[PDB]
Amino acid sequence: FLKEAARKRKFHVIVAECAPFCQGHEMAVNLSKAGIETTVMTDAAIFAVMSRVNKVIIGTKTILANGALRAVTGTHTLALAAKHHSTPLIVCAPMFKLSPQFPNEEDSFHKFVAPEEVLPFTEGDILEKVSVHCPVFDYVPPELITLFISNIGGNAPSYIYRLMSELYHPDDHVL
Amino acid sequence: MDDKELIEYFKSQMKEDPDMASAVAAIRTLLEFLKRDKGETIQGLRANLTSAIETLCGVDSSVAVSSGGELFLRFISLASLEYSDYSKCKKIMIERGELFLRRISLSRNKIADLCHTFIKDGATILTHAYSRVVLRVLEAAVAAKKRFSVYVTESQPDLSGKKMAKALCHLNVPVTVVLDAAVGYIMEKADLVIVGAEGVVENGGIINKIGTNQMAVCAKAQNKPFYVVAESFKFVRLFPLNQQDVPDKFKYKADTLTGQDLKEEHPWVDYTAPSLITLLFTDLGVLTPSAVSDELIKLYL
Amino acid sequence: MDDKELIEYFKSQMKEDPDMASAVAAIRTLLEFLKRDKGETIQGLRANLTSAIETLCGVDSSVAVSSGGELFLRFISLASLEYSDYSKCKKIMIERGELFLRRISLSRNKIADLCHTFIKDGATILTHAYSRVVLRVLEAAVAAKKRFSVYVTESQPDLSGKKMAKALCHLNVPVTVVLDAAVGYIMEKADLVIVGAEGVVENGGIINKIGTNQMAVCAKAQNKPFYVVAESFKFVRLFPLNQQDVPDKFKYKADTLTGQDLKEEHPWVDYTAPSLITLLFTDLGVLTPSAVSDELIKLYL
Repeated sequence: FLKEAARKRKFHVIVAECAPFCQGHEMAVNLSKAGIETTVMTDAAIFAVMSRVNKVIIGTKTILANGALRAVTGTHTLALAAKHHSTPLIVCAPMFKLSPQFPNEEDSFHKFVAPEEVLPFTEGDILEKVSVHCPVFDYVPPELITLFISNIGGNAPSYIYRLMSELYHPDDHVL
Repeated sequence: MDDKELIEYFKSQMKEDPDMASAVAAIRTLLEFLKRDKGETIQGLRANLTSAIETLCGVDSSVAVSSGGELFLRFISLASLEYSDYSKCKKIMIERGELFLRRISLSRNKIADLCHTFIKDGATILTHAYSRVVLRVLEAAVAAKKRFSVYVTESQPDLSGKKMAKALCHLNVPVTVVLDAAVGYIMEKADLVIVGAEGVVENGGIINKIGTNQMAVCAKAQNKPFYVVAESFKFVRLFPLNQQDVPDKFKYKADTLTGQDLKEEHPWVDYTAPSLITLLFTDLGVLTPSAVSDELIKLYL
Repeated sequence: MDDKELIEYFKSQMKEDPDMASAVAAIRTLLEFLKRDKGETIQGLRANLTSAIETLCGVDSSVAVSSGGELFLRFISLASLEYSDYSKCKKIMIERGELFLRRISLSRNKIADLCHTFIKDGATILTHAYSRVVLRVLEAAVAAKKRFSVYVTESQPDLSGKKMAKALCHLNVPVTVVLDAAVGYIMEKADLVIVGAEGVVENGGIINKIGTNQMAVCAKAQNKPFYVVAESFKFVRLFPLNQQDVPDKFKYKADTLTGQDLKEEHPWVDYTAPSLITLLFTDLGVLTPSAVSDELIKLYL
């Protein structure tokens, strides 16, 4: 999306690293190879820098039946910071990422990887009494999302229900 | 059927099954009126049904009765649009009305099955007034081996909150009754709010027992989820803009219808905007408020 | 004096003047205790006064009594800090206490004179529960040839709202009593909200009769001004963080001090954050909430 926009337009992109898996770094390198003025920063500076950010464009892993997001960790914080400044939040996700599962519960939302990413094993005895948790995904309520951009165009989060009904049958929600 | 017999049939239908909703009983009475009708034209039947709906609304001022009557009117209109002959139209109307009654007799079970999975284990639920749908949802949650605590508002002046508390105590659920004024004091304890609805307006908001609007506002202040459970026949084509935009016939009871102990005839319902509602659990499934309008836009036109 | 005589004197002081505030009566009783004291040391007098304060707080659980007791304790401490000799200290304490009583007997008049100019002509005022200060402010507004309408909440369970309505009817003011649950329904009509306060906490928020917090939240939702009238002796050094951070001795009455009709011993007070308060009308003038903390920081330290 950004590379297509950058062919005819000039803009400045700020990428959060999304610790512990600092994939954002790679996202910043590729955008730098396209000539886009890009800036890298840790997830701690999201709220500080949000005051000077005009638009927020993010991906997602899953779009729930009510328009909510199962995105990378730290995305809920970014959405809250954007909502504080009334910055629009745009989710660029294709049609096949839409899941008819509501976020009721099921205790299977977050994906907890090994705590080696957060606290190294070389810490020592400190690890025998410390509870380290490394969730991978964050739940973003639909109230903080402004627009969904999919292969069929732009939609509001309030219309996602319709995209459910014409894609999946209610009897097939629970396999 | 005459007006007196219509009123007697409606009241008897309500009395025989206490758990039966007012809108369902009104729809069944309207179907009985259609069966007993003697006219041989669509317009005469429509006028007679409109008079019957007015009689029933005079008997019961709830928004549910009016929405059920409007739904039945739209149903007969849809039946008449396809079929030009009135005899076949009436036969198909009777059959589809029986099927409609059979289908809407099961709305509460579907609502409970869909909603009971939203109650986290070891959570606190705040409820306003009495609601059979909420009671069924909590029954389903209990039957799923979930432990939760309940706070119920008193819901002055009829004190239906105490009745709801007794009903929940029948199910062996820890239930605590609070004052209405204490709602803002107790919201910090509630994990989620579940309320019924006397009617779902076009925009997705609800018209419910007085005190629901301030509960929704307090929940929005503390970022607590606000869930509404309501059947599909409670959908109305109303668009209030504020509290005074709600029709007066709904605020004040049937028998009910200055500056010194006036009390201004305390309203019985208020309007909660869709922005204060998280989700709706209807017999059509789990919906966002914006979906509600869709169900009406496709229903008419 | 003994504890029984102390309680009798406090109750008689309250009974002789019904309009007298509880905190003022407690302060006068503490001054009488100081006059009747026999000790010749500051530490013994402080211990005796602390015992008197806890006895009075046991008699009356309002935040006003506790704040008045703490104010009197700080007053005697400030008097002791100046003069080391105990006899001259006690003489100056008695004189300054008489002056203090005379000065705080006129707080309501100053509050009314300052606040009555904020009531626009032809406006609607929403009020919660009964409050003598609000009554005096409305008296002053009426005496200034201003016409306005009043909505008063019932304020369950003691129904002090009806008493306030009677008092306002005595002043020939159009007054309408509404249910607590109806507050969110009626806020769209009220031009401004005026409530009293049982105590002003350090941050500038208030601790008031249950139901004030939700009124403030609803007013903030609709961007209506929220005004508090309270005297300076109601300032207290408390910093609650939420509703459960308020001390339990204030929530539950003196005589009062599970999961099945528990009712959780309905609290009598709740905490309203300073962000929901527009202005305060104290005997020290018209203040922002942030000023309140100043009056305490300068008072101590």
